[PDB]
Amino acid sequence: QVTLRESGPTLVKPKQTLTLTCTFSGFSLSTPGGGVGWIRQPPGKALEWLALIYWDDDKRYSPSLKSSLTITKDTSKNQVVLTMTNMDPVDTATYYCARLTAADTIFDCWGQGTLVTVSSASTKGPSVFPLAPSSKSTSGGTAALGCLVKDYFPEPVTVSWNSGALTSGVHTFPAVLQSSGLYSLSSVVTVPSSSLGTQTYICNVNHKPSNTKVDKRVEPKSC
Amino acid sequence: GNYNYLYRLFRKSNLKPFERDISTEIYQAGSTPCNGVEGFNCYFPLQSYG
Amino acid sequence: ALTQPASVSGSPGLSITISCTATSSDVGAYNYVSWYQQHPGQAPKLMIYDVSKRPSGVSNRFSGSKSANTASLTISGLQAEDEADYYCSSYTTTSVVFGGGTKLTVLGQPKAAPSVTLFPPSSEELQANKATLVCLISDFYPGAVTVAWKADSSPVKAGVETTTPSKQSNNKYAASSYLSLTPEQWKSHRSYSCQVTHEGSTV
Repeated sequence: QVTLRESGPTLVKPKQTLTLTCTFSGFSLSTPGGGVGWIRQPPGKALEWLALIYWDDDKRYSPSLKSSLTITKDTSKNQVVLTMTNMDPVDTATYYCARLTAADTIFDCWGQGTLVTVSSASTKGPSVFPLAPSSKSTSGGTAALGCLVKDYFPEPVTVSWNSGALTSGVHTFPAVLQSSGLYSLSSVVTVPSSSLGTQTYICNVNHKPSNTKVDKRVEPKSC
Repeated sequence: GNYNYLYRLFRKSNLKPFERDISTEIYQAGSTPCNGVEGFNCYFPLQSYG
Repeated sequence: ALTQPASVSGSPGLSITISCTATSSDVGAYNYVSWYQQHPGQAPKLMIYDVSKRPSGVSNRFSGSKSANTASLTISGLQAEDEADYYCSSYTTTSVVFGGGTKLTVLGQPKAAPSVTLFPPSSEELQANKATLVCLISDFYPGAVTVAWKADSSPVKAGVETTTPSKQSNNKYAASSYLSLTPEQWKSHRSYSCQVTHEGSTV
């Protein structure tokens, strides 16, 4: 009933003006006690309150960020815009779009949150390459397929097999930044070594900054 | 060792004020039931004072 | 800014109390207090909005009670669903505090042996100068163990300091690893060792 899905840019240059949005539906910003705010959380620490607007055009800001955080509302299209300047390499976090239906219930329902990294590098293309079992792939019986992707700076990325059709039992576990400066993640979807040539496996990668909807089928490759 | 009097140590729900709770069944301790035979991951109620 | 202990973990079945501090310096009377159960990998979800009153739908035995200045979550039976974090939030005099970190784990779980499976690169990235030797390490509950590489030459990280901190549906963390190799060299190397040391099963 409450879809606080965030949208907008994910990569930003140092010392710039960032703009985040989160489209909401299922409610309004006119009932008494309503409120839409922004909450971020750096990976590895606790959460910190950024701002919280109300139904009476009251824009409450954080005591530390009193000048950068300038949040505005848009009731005509049900969108909340958050503006912040002075992009320091400390603002990297997952910004959650919050909803305050009443004062007693502090942020009852949340959204999903997007990870905005603060660096100076640009975006790179995907490296979709299937991982078929080989002569040295039999260790205990597990020979699951994969399409490991690397050589990409923007961390937020998902793996969707057959556009979300054969995604039953997917164990795609992301990773962190390596020593070179490029992320990497593989798919650990539970598919036995028997049913690999019958079904079609196309992991549709979804790159948000680069907009690269490349596709690559997975088949049993020989030597 | 005066083993006549006994008490209650292993419980799961707090009793109500002024309530007589005579529990004799085998307390399911640990994480898995054992159905009488204590063995491991179990404890028998009505322990001794000493 | 109120704090809270790091680990209040206990054995399943028994009851534990996550007593996060009060810090009456900023809070006035501790009127409204909420608790979150953010699952690792997803967004935080509310389980109790008032001091004791819990919202409908998602509520089995979650309860709280504040005596004079601080509250605490009381969970006794529901201790075998997931080892998520517990943040306590309260209204301050000028802002909203979210507390600190508390990684509540499940003390005592089957010590299943880890799984080591080699995944050599196929004939898709070997010619593309992107040869990678991916090694799948999963099937172990306690945290993410450290991978060991003893492939007859030297212990080289080459991109192992990740531990893949992502929990699956079976509540089993997997320490998946990778390996940065040369553009095209398959026969010049050998089988790289993935003998990971796990608590209980060092092999």
